[PDB]
Amino acid sequence: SGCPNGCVRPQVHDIGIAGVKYPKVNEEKCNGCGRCAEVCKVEAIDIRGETSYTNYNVCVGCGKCIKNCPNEAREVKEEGYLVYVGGKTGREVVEGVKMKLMSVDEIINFIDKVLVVYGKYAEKPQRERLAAVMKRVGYGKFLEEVKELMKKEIC
Amino acid sequence: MYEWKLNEIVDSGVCARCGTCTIVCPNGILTFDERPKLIDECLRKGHGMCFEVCPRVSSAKYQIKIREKFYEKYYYAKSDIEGQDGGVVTAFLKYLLENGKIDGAIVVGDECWKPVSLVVQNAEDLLKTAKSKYAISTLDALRKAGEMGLEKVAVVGLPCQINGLRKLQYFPYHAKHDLELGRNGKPVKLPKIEYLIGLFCTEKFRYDNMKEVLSKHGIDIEKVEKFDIKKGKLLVYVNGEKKEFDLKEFEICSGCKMCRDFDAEMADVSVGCVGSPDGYSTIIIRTEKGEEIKNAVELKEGVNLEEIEKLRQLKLKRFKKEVERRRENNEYVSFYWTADYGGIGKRADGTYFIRVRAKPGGWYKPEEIKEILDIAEEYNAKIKVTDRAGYELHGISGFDVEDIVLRLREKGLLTGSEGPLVRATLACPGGGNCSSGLVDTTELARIIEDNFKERPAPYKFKIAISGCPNGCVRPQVHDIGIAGVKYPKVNEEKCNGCGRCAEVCKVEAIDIRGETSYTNYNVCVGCGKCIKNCPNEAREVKEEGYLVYVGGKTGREVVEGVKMKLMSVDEIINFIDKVLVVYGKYAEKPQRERLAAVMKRVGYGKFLEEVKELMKKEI
Amino acid sequence: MYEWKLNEIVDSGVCARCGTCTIVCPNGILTFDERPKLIDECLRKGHGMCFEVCPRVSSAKYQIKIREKFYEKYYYAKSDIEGQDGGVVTAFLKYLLENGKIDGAIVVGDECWKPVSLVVQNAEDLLKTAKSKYAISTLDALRKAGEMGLEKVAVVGLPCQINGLRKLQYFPYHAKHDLELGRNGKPVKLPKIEYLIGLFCTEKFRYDNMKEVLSKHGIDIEKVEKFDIKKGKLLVYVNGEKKEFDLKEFEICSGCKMCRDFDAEMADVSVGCVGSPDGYSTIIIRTEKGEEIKNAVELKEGVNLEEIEKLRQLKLKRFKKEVERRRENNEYVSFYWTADYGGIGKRADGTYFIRVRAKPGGWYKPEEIKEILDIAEEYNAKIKVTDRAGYELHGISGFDVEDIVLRLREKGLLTGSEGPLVRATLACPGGGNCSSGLVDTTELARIIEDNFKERPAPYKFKIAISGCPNGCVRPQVHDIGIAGVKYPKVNEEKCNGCGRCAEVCKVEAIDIRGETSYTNYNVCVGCGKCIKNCPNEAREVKEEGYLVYVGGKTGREVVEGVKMKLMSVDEIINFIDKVLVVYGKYAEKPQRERLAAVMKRVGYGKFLEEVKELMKKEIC
Ligand code: SRM
Ligand code: SRM
Ligand SMILES: Cc1cc2nc3c(=O)[nH]c(=O)nc-3n(C[C@H](O)[C@H](O)[C@H](O)COP(=O)(O)OP(=O)(O)OC[C@H]3O[C@@H](n4cnc5c(N)ncnc54)[C@H](O)[C@@H]3O)c2cc1C
Ligand SMILES: Cc1cc2nc3c(=O)[nH]c(=O)nc-3n(C[C@H](O)[C@H](O)[C@H](O)COP(=O)(O)OP(=O)(O)OC[C@H]3O[C@@H](n4cnc5c(N)ncnc54)[C@H](O)[C@@H]3O)c2cc1C
Ligand code: SF4
Ligand code: SF4
Ligand code: SF4
Ligand code: SF4
Ligand code: SF4
Ligand code: SF4
Ligand code: SF4
Ligand code: SF4
Ligand code: SF4
Ligand code: SF4
Ligand code: SF4
Ligand code: SF4
Ligand code: SF4
Ligand code: SF4
Ligand SMILES: O=S([O-])[O-]
Ligand SMILES: O=S([O-])[O-]
Ligand SMILES: [Ca+2]
Ligand SMILES: [Ca+2]
Ligand SMILES: [Ca+2]
Ligand SMILES: [Cl-]
Ligand SMILES: [Cl-]
Ligand SMILES: [Cl-]
Repeated sequence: SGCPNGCVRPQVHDIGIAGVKYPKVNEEKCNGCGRCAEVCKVEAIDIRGETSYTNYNVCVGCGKCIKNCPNEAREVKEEGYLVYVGGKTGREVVEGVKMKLMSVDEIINFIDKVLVVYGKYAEKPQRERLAAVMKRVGYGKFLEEVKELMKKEIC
Repeated sequence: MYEWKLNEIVDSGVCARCGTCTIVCPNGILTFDERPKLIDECLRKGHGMCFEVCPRVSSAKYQIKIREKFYEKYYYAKSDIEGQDGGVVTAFLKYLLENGKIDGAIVVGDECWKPVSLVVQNAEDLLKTAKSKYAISTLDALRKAGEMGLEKVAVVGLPCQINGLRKLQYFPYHAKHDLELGRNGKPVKLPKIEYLIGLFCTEKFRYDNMKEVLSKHGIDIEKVEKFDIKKGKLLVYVNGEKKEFDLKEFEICSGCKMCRDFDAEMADVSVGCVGSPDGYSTIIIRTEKGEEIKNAVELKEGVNLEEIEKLRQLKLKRFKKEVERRRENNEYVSFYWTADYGGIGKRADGTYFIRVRAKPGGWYKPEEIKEILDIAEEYNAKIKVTDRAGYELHGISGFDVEDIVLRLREKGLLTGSEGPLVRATLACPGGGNCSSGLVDTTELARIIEDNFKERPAPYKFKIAISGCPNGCVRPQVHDIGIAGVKYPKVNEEKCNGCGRCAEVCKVEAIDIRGETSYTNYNVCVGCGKCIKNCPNEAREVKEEGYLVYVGGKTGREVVEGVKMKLMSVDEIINFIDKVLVVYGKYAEKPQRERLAAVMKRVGYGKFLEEVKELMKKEI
Repeated sequence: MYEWKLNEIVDSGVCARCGTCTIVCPNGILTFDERPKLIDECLRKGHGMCFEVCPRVSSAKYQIKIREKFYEKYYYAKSDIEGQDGGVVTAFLKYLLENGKIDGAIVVGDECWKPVSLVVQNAEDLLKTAKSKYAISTLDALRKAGEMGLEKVAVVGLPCQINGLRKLQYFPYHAKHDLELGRNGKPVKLPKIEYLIGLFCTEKFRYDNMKEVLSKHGIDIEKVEKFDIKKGKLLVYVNGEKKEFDLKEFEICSGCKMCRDFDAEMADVSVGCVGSPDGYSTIIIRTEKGEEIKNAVELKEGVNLEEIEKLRQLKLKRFKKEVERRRENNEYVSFYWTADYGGIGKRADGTYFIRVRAKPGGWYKPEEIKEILDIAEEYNAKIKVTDRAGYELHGISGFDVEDIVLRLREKGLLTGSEGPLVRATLACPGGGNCSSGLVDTTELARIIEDNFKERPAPYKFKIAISGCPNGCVRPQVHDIGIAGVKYPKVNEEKCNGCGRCAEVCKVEAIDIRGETSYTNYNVCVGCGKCIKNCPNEAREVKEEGYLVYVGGKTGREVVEGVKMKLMSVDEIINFIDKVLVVYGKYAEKPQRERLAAVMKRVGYGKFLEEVKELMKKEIC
């Protein structure tokens, strides 16, 4: 997905990627015009007097408030590709776990390692999806092995 | 030089000079005489409500029309009141005030023929405003009515003014948020616009230009008794004499050349001169509010429909000529009319994309795909396929959007599945196509499309039909999800414990024990594979049909829909309709609240209880 | 008139006249000379951070102390600088300014002995403030330092002022929200208080009262060279003579009679006169910031601890006398000291409830329950049992809260499991008690309680230990959940397909086929019933241990914890500690963000990979 609107459903895919751009407010430029709160679909912004704030427990990193600020008071706090793992749909819905921001090389390494650990622990081909194998061995055990194999990668 | 986003619309000359942008400002820092003007610095630099209500930024006609569901009833009439023609507009306003239908009337008066926006609460004061002012008018009195605290008002306006006021009424559906808050944290004070009376319109002029041109011909504007526009000529009645002037002698406002609306097509009732005899006014009723004019005047049938259509075409030809002239001279063009159609979006590079509403089941005829291919090659547009099995043409110029939509419409390819309405229904091949299909999905998708396609809703509404419990089109995360199911029961006389059924069960719900088999109904998803693949026909259908889910969604957050029950096709159609009615009744924030959010806020029990009550009343 | 919530504290005379409430106002509508005053209408009617920082509304000492982890190191010293005693406070401030430890010093100067709060950025200007002003002082210069844009400052204050400033430092932990926003939508501009230097204190007086009492004795307050308090008398040095006055001659501030803090127990370093020779200052170092005093003055051991404790007891006796007097005369009392203890809450009717931190496994000795029963009958309090297997005594008067807490403490019944800290660990009977128990839960709960009981965190933190996968204590919706698991494997040589194991499986994960049995590991929860109940011993242990979950929560919203892996007891203790460290590092909103919210915001992968990195680094 190019942004957090998840048009291609990154949260219910074996591996989901979503573009994110989190904001930070520059108090010297912000004047409390109130425009950013209008472009926020999740309503994560608070306009108070001559400034603005962001609730980071609600903010999804759509970056609309940075793009649409007429005074350029909103800057990029964090940016990149947010990754999810273990999502699935079909007979049952399983929400993928939010991992972290990853570089393209990290994403390729991560996809490869997840497939290696998935293949190593899968017991029932054509029945067990990644989510089922992750749940059975444990997300912590599964993901810590994925990380160990990622560190070993030299190509 | 106070920065103001709408300056591009005003400086380019695309501005209709309607004055809608200035009456909505919650800080009152905008003024309008013959053009918009900032009297103080805007902290947003005009990035607010003024830009969002502008009918020349975006018409927003598609989203307003599907909700207003305008119709056309042609009549003509005359009243005892002396007016521009039959005095119908004044007679209707007098009736609305007398019968307590409005607290006040927003009308255009004049001082030496210089227009003045007025709030009229007395029927006797209405007569002074009963004549056409061909100089630029404002909507300023609507703001005064708000400061006064008037609850309901009727507004007379030119097509451009009606368009801006319709954008104000349906603000969240196109703006995607609520009215802008001022410095005091409150939105603008405006009365509810109960009636929108539109006038037929060909053009308007600057007051000083009219006065100057009249002065050149030895006429003092202040002495003029009446004005009129007939067959491309301005009639001036002065000192008991009639003077004819060519309209080209006066300087037409640049925005009028960029206008497509002649008869004020979005008004509750439109009043004009064309198509009716002298001394009468043509009347086009389009809504139930406009119908009230039948109590104010005696309606007569026999309107000349061809004369009205000839003017519509002349105005459209003038518009096309102006748009072509701007293109050739590299002048700024705002493609505001692109919002007259569904399935239109703006790309990051400035060009447009046209979305073809996905066909039921993702099945496309060769004739249909060939048309999309021909357009793509002709306009050098990229072809995109959507995850709802729809098509999108990318890289379309604003000059070609309308031509492509109408060309696609002729071949049955309606553009849609965009905005706060029912999106394209997603169905899998299902029964008859897929070997796992248990129910028909193509005909059910066609029935749902025929009953709800492009239906307005507080926000996007997506329906998915699956042929079996594998949910390829995700019924569990759709506003309404349908899944074919076939639950098994074992016939002990025929079952011999061969063990074949347990192998075809992906969820492993079956137990093979000795000479029989069992099913764990807490695991069984009703795929019916064990019934189909039993070599001894020992498994039979226990229960069968369409399993329904409601309140699901995806996007920014995932919400799983609630499993309802098996439903018949008629029940499904009734259910979809009633879920939309209860969703619309309880939604508070259009373009932000999905069905799941409204269901969660009012409660699933309360919401679904009402859906059932409405379903029972249908029958 | 203009309504102000703190008027009850001020009008009753409980007010310490510390001036903390007025410096925090983001609208600057509060001023302080000798008592708080509104110079403009407050839209909140004083329902804001002026009331929330007040040390007389609530001390908030328990939540501040568990975070500051104060200790006590006694020393005495003298410096070259001439001061009230050894001039230690000025020598320390001079050192901090000279070595760039602070941008400025918040000190009390004077004009005719009328105290003046000052911002000092130069050492030469420090000498003018090196002397005790017994008239009411303010903290006004801290607001000036903020307007100046100073980043770090050192503040000298009386115990009451230190208490209010500690409440400002730990604002979110007791206020439950962030600093109040003014009309401009911004919080008060104040510098970071890097050092809090506390003074020993017995009392303070109104300036005009001091001046009038001295004038009546023929002494011009301007002519006075120095003041001093010793042996219940006020020494006045004027014209080369020491003129003694009884402290009763002057009118002690009513708030001083309600004071319990003599040695400024919450300061980074406390400086006083008692317990050290004349010309020296007693020094009590309590934090690593206070330790920096060793570089400013030559510390000497040999402080008379008994003299300091005598003063503490005299101040506490005076406090108890004043509280009893108010009770007998039906005067208003603010039970601000109830926040010195854990497990204290205020009921809807105005009385208090005392929460006994639940004992591990919900097991209570008869002596423990009998003590709770004796207290309930003596004070006519209602006995409540909590869903974490704790006890609560309801209907306690503010006058008896402290007595009950200390009485409970003597019998080993710690009051707690309240506030932003690690709550009582919830464990089921488990192994050895419950027939479904697979692991020991009672000893694990005791180990977790010994290592993390009442540990401060950004918000409440709850741990649950289940003996088997039935999750009686809900491990899947706890910040950290532990569940005993025992997964099976079938021995085909011993299995004969009798079918007994499928009957004991609640999840129906077993398949009986001919002369053997199978297990669906996507359904199996590891209850181990099939191993235990196999009559032919055909089922063996495949995997066994403590299954761990993290990021679970209940309350306003339900959040399911993520299944990690099997962990050893040492691994569990290391994991709980690391999760708390990473939770504290990334938490932005104390008393609002639970672990699950912080994990979701930074990402589960990023959060857990840091927990793992810190776990590998652990050597103890
Ligand atoms: C084209 C498509 C992506 C694709 O590669 O296929 C798409 C494209 C856009 N989506 Fe979408 N969405 C598309 C299917 C989806 C789906 C999946 C579905 O509907 O089958 C989702 C999540 C599923 C759901 O919503 O139930 C989806 C979640 C969104 C959201 C988040 C809405 C929400 O409730 O969270 C937005 C923005 C908004 O509504 O605020 C959005 C908005 C958009 C817009 C129009 C952005 C915008 O606001 O202007 C994107 C147009 C870009 C473009 O060039 O097309 N799009 N979008 C899909 C069009 C299918 C169609 O023909 O209708
Ligand atoms: C006594 C008890 C209920 C009971 O009948 O047993 C209780 C009582 C209160 N809880 Fe609780 N909570 C109690 C267990 C819980 C639990 C379950 C648990 O801890 O096992 C939850 C949800 C589980 C969880 O939080 O993970 C719970 C969720 C809350 C919340 C909302 C928590 C959240 O993050 O959403 C608050 C208020 C807040 O935190 O803002 C709260 C706050 C309170 C307060 C202190 C109200 C307050 O904000 O001051 C209540 C004290 C009233 C009184 O008279 O005791 N209480 N509270 C439980 C004390 C157990 C103990 O000894 O520690
Ligand atoms: C600038 C202009 C151009 C027009 N062009 C055409 C045309 O090309 N073809 C056609 O058939 N009809 C046109 N009309 C409409 C026509 O002139 C009559 O106004 C209409 O038929 C109603 O007549 P009536 O006697 O029923 O109205 P009346 O009873 O006389 O009431 C007239 C109403 O018009 C309103 N009004 C007058 N001037 C303005 C203005 N500038 N802006 C907004 N409201 C105003 C007044 O407030 C009043 O309520 C035009 C009107 C205007 C104002
Ligand atoms: C009102 C009052 C009562 C006291 N009562 C006792 C007591 O009963 N027993 C006891 O042992 N010690 C008491 N002290 C502490 C004692 O007076 C000395 O201030 C302390 O020993 C430090 O002296 P010094 O020479 O080391 O500091 P110095 O080098 O003299 O520095 C003194 C510091 O105290 C600050 N200061 C002075 N007056 C005030 C004030 N009103 N509020 C806040 N800061 C102030 C100055 O700004 C300066 O930074 C009291 C102090 C005060 C102000
Ligand atoms: S749009 Fe920009 S200037 Fe306006 S309130 Fe938001 S961050 Fe501040
Ligand atoms: S980045 Fe998006 S979700 Fe976050 S505060 Fe800005 S507009 Fe809202
Ligand atoms: S305050 Fe709002 S409505 Fe007024 S000019 Fe500015 S952006 Fe436009
Ligand atoms: S077209 Fe109307 S709303 Fe738009 S800028 Fe012009 S006067 Fe304002
Ligand atoms: S021609 Fe169009 S822009 Fe001009 S006044 Fe008429 S409706 Fe408005
Ligand atoms: S949902 Fe079922 S019937 Fe439809 S395509 Fe998928 S497997 Fe086939
Ligand atoms: S495939 Fe048919 S006959 Fe064989 S065990 Fe299953 S239900 Fe019985
Ligand atoms: S209908 Fe499908 S899910 Fe149910 S027992 Fe048969 S094969 Fe399994
Ligand atoms: S504005 Fe806030 S800090 Fe100031 S007096 Fe009012 S409530 Fe207290
Ligand atoms: S004790 Fe201190 S913070 Fe409280 S009201 Fe008095 S001066 Fe203000
Ligand atoms: S005795 Fe000292 S610390 Fe206590 S209130 Fe009085 S001045 Fe403050
Ligand atoms: S979690 Fe298991 S061991 Fe503990 S009480 Fe419940 S059934 Fe018994
Ligand atoms: S109870 Fe033991 S012997 Fe019997 S079927 Fe189960 S594993 Fe085999
Ligand atoms: S360990 Fe428990 S859940 Fe697993 S197969 Fe045995 S009885 Fe069933
Ligand atoms: O436009 S997306 O919501 O289908
Ligand atoms: O008392 S509640 O916060 O556990
Ligand atoms: Ca006419
Ligand atoms: Ca089975
Ligand atoms: Ca002394
Ligand atoms: Cl808009
Ligand atoms: Cl228009
Ligand atoms: Cl205090």
